[PDB]
Amino acid sequence: MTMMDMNFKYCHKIMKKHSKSFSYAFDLLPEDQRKAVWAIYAVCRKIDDSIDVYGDIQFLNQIKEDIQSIEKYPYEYHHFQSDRRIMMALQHVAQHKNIAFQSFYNLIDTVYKDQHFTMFETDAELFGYCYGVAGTVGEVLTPILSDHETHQTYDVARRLGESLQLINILRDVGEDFENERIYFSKQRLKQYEVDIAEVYQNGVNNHYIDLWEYYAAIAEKDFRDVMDQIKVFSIEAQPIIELAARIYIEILDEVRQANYTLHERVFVEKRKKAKLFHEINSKY
Ligand SMILES: O=P(O)(O)[C@@H](CCCc1cccc(Oc2ccccc2Cc2ccccc2)c1)S(=O)(=O)O
Ligand SMILES: [Mg+2]
Repeated sequence: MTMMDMNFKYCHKIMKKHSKSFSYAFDLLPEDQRKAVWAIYAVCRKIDDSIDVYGDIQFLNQIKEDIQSIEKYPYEYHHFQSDRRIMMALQHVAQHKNIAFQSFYNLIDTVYKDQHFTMFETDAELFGYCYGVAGTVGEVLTPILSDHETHQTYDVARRLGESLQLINILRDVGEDFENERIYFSKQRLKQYEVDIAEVYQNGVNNHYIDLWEYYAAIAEKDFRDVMDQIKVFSIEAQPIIELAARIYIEILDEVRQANYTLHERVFVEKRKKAKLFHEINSKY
């Protein structure tokens, strides 16, 4: 094992620990591709979690400055300020692939802003946030997942990221509420006559179910559009992306089966992930 191998193994550890779904699917990529995906995942995870290290922006600004140094001087040796293992891996990736650095900056900007979180007035703001935290990641992954990137490749990867984030939101209503976060828009909450606090206390009702399903239908339509355009991705990535998306969308059914509970995090068991791999692997 080389030093650079050690860096990518650490990135792999982070991904496996935090997302059983995405690790399960993306670990099926060819070696060079899955290592790049691990490095991208680990950078994004570190960004996502940066505020709680100290309680402020300091680690986030370090990550940002590390990414900036890679962008400006990808073939120079850097003394990284944040997580060296991850940044060395990211830099290695940057040497071989055309990374959308502004997408990392858009994600960092979204994390900074989230410090002053106020509820989304409209769905447009909710979808802007989905772009910021997940559509951005889709854009970063695009050159890894395709041979010849076009605007469509980015569009589809963006829509995928946004669909996956909306599913995450739909899974985590209760937990987010405990953490003083509600992601459904004020406009829709008012239209559907839903008070998340009231529902967390008293259980589901038809108004809440209708609202949850309104958003679930959006995620499902997004998912279908991505599947319909899956051929933007390289032949090797196509089944992996399909698997990842299918495993993640199965979470919607898990929520329904658990009666839309606000009090546990539902999950797709490993054996069911394998069932989906079989179905997809057979298709290809
Ligand atoms: O904002 P937090 O912190 O609440 C939240 C942070 C997570 C935000 C998010 C949600 C969903 C999907 C995302 O990225 C993708 C976009 C397009 C395609 C694939 C992927 C998955 C992927 C990422 C990298 C490498 C491989 C796979 C990102 S959380 O902690 O994970 O829930
Ligand atoms: Mg969540």
